Amino acid sequence: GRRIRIQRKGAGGIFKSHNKHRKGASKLRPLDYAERHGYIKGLVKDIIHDP
Amino acid sequence: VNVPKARRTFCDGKCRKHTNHKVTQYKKGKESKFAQGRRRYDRKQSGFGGQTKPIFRKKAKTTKKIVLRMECTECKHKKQLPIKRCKHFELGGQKKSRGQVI
Amino acid sequence: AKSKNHTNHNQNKKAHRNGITKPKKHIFLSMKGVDAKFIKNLRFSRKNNKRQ
Amino acid sequence: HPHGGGNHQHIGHPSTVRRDASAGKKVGLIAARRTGRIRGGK
RNA sequence: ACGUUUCCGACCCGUCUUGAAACACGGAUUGCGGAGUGCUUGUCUACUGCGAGUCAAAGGGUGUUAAAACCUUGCGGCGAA
RNA sequence: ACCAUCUAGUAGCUGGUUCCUUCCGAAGUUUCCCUCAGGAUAGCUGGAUCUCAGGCAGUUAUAUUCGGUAAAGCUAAUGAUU
RNA sequence: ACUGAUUUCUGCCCAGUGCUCUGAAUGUUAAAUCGUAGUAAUUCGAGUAAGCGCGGGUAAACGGCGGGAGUAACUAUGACUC
RNA sequence: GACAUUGUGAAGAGUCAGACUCU
RNA sequence: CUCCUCGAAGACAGUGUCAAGCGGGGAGUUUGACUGGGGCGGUACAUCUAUCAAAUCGUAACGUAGGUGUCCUAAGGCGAGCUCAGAGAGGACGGAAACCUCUCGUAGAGCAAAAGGGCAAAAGCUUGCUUGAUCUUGACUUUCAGUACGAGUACAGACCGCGAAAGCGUGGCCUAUCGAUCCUUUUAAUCCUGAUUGUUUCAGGUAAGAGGUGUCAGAAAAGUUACCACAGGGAUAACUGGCUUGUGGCAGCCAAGCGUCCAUAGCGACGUUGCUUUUUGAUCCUUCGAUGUCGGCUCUUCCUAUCAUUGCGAAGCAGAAUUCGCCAAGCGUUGGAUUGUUCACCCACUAAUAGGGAACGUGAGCUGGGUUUAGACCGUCGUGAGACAGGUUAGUUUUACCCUACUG
RNA sequence: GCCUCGAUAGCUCAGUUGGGAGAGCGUACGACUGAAGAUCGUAAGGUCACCAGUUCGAUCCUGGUUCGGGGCACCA
RNA sequence: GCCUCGAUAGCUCAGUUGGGAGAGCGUACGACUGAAGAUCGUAAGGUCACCAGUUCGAUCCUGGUUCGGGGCACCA
RNA sequence: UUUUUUUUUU
Ligand SMILES: C[C@@H]1C[C@@H]([C@H](O)CC2CC(=O)NC(=O)C2)C(=O)[C@@H](C)C1
Repeated sequence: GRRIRIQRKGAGGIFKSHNKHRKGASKLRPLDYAERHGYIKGLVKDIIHDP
Repeated sequence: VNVPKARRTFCDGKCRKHTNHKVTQYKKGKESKFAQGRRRYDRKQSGFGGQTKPIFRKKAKTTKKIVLRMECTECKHKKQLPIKRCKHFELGGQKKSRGQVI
Repeated sequence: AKSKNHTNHNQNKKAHRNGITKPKKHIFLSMKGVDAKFIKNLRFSRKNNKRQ
Repeated sequence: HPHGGGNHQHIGHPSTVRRDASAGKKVGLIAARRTGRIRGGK
């Protein structure tokens, strides 16, 4: 027989992520001296919708 | 089929006469792994290619020609006599009786 | 499509076309298949008859 | 597809497949410990 | 004599087939091309030379009408158990 | 999928297989084969001739044999049966 | 993966085949390893993992979901019984 | 599963006669 | 101050090699033959008996009735003795049947088994002793190609058994009861070889058996295709035609009876003789490099085995009416509901609502409802792909300008 | 039409190589009960479907016959 | 239409080489009871659907008529 | 532990 749809997804062609308008990856700050031995203050500039 | 365990029969060995033989049933020996056929077969089977010789799968016989191995009691010379095919075989069983109630 | 069809139709004609060959006349001379003891005695008898 | 074909639309074989099945065969309920509606807490 | 006319005879070829003029298939017409070969190995047969021998190989020597022809084998093939 | 090559792929199957006279002239049968549209095998057939110059014959006669079919029988066995 | 808006429902079966969950389980198990005999090739024996086998679960997994007799105060039928 | 990559220490158990085996 | 950038795991994982398990995810291949088409069924495939079989032998069919893959230390060998099946007549318990006795008894019994032969001081029954069911080679018969296996025959050489002996005995009274090459295994020789010399293992040889091929002269082998393909086949099926006519249809002969009485007005049983090819079968002759395969519509012509009409004869013919028959196809033999339907059934009219043929007339005349590809649904079947003269829905209908015929 | 399968008391079902015919309900008898039913104690019961054969003896083993039941019955 | 099957008492069913028409329900009467119901016993219920034939003898066997019940019946 | 019924009128 032929390859099934499940098998065809690994090649990452038409099955790649649609990320043209994504606003970035969701990640905390990198661990560093401030966070390990105190705290650092940041200002929430924006709340946005991530496609 | 009933066969006695002793038989006075011709001896091919040094005796060259009729002598007493102890009778037993022949049994195929253990196949050696250094017989030329086994060596060739193992080498042929090793590798890629799958099964290289036929495998028989259509057995039809339900009996075997029983071979009697008779050893002379004077020189230990051994004869092999096949008998006809039989389903049930026994060596030195109970002899038949005549005119007895069942 | 039956294809057994045995027959003996044209066989005597074929047999007779080149004639039916009768056995030769020397076939009774050979001493083949005769009793071994008789043959042995015949050899002994023939090996000793004085020629003259 | 392993389920395709037939004069009636049916799977024909159990839809629960073992974990170590091959790539083109691993379809359905993979390594399912149980099937059917969950009656109780799970 | 491939003209005409009379009398008698006269179904279209090739093919497979028990059986073809066949309501079996190929064939509209003409030209040209078109199919049991080569080689290796056997065997038998015919012819030729020599004959318990025969053929000699690769090679060598010579050959300028020099890829030929001519000469040349302790040894090799087949044969002689 | 398409392109070139292996590739003139193999075919127990279909089609074709090209001059003239003369002489001889069949088989569709036996056995074995995953055998039944095919082979090998014997038979039938042609050719080459060789050895000789009376023993043979799809025919008769004489002599001697073999057989259990037609007819006959069941008032002879077996089996029916008025 | 199956089913296929909404509404109302989704009964019984884990024996079979699957899938899955534990493993004390010497039941069965390869290579390697260890031991015995031998002068050596080698022979014999012990181990020997996962799997399988045993046990449990699971059907909105694949699927499956019976017969024969008698019987009621007209007959008929059969709530009922075997 | 075995062997190699694969090193350095402890505790227990078992073999031996300071080594080995495992955990 | 510290040559660990900061964390986690850490000699486990991962990686390399080998071993075992799973592995239609994938690859390759197979999926017997015969056969009154194939499939299903069966085995007529190796094989024995009686018949067919037509008086030597031989002789076919999926011809007829059966049998074979075993069984036997005796059911083999041999010596001796005896006679069987059955009948009659007798004898306490004893009866139709227990056991004893006498007469008769050609085999009417038995001999492992199928059938057929054979057998009476035996080939049967009882009993003694035994292992010739042993070792060796040739010849021959059967099948036959005059190959092989299997089976068997008659001898020869050895060693034996039984018998007083002559004699008999190489398995079963005879006709079936079975197996190549390669490989494995066993037995045999105080055997041969392992080629640098030897010894011992080990391995290989020569001879004889066993392990098995039942498709039985002997491949290692599951399905589906309606998505299908190729080489062919009229050697072979489905439609027409041909032979046949069982079946279908139609018509006669005799009269037992029916018909109030009366066999024949009208019928006619039990029997029996025919005809037809508008039924369905049987066959496989033609067609598989194709004869477009149901029905309806349309349109001709033909046959009658005559429904109506013309002319008549007979009645269980006193007349609407009705029945039988004769000469007779000139002329008619309709409108509709349901169904693709041919048929069927009903409504209505009618003089009547007769039956048939022409490639089951008629698709380069139509239509395409059915059948009859590919899509799809259901039920049953199948593990599945898929199957189903089971149901359902949708599914391309090509070309005449040639010859003839016909019309002008 | 082909291939199988079965036939056993009145009903429904076991059974052995071949030497027994069973089980439940039903039927009959006695008891308990005022009486029936439940319960207790007893008894009798089958065409082993029909035949022929095989062996010492067959419901059983083999063959045929009768009845019933199941499955197949497809291209076009 | 064809293969068939069956027709038995008011109703429902047995039955035979072919040599008797049985059983139940239903009907009438008797027993029982204070009287009934129920239960028992008796009496009972028939041209064996009709006709013809074959037989020494037919309900049964053969043929026909009526009544019904189960199946079979283009085509591609 | 188990323990169901008792025709009509009078
Ligand atoms: C005696 C018998 C046959 C033998 C073997 O299989 C036969 C051979 C035949 C041949 O030539 N080549 C093969 O590959 C097989 C075997 O081992 C057993 C089945 C038993």
